[PDB]
Amino acid sequence: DGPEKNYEKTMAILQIEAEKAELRLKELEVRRLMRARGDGPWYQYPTIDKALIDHSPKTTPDN
Amino acid sequence: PGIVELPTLEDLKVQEVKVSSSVLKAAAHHYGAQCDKPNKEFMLCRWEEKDPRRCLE
Repeated sequence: DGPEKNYEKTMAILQIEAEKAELRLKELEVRRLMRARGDGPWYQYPTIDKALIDHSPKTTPDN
Repeated sequence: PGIVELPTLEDLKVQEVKVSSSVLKAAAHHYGAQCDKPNKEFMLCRWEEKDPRRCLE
């Protein structure tokens, strides 16, 4: 076929590869910060829910 | 961190009821039935404030 097919197809391939490569490099940076400061959606380790607490008056008044 | 506030011994000095257990329990029903409002005020204060020093009066 014509060389315009190979040229346009390849540069589109290069464009796809660039975004794929850029996203992986950004991924290591996103995942690094998440596991450090932990204010993001994932990596959230489980914590005890605030619903199990019995807030009804107890036998000892101060408790 | 810091001093813990404790009420002084002066206002702490309070006439303590000088009766035994049997006399208290024998008339407990009538004692609870008649003079009860000041008890309820102190009882509520102890459960709400959760701080004994707030309701000593």
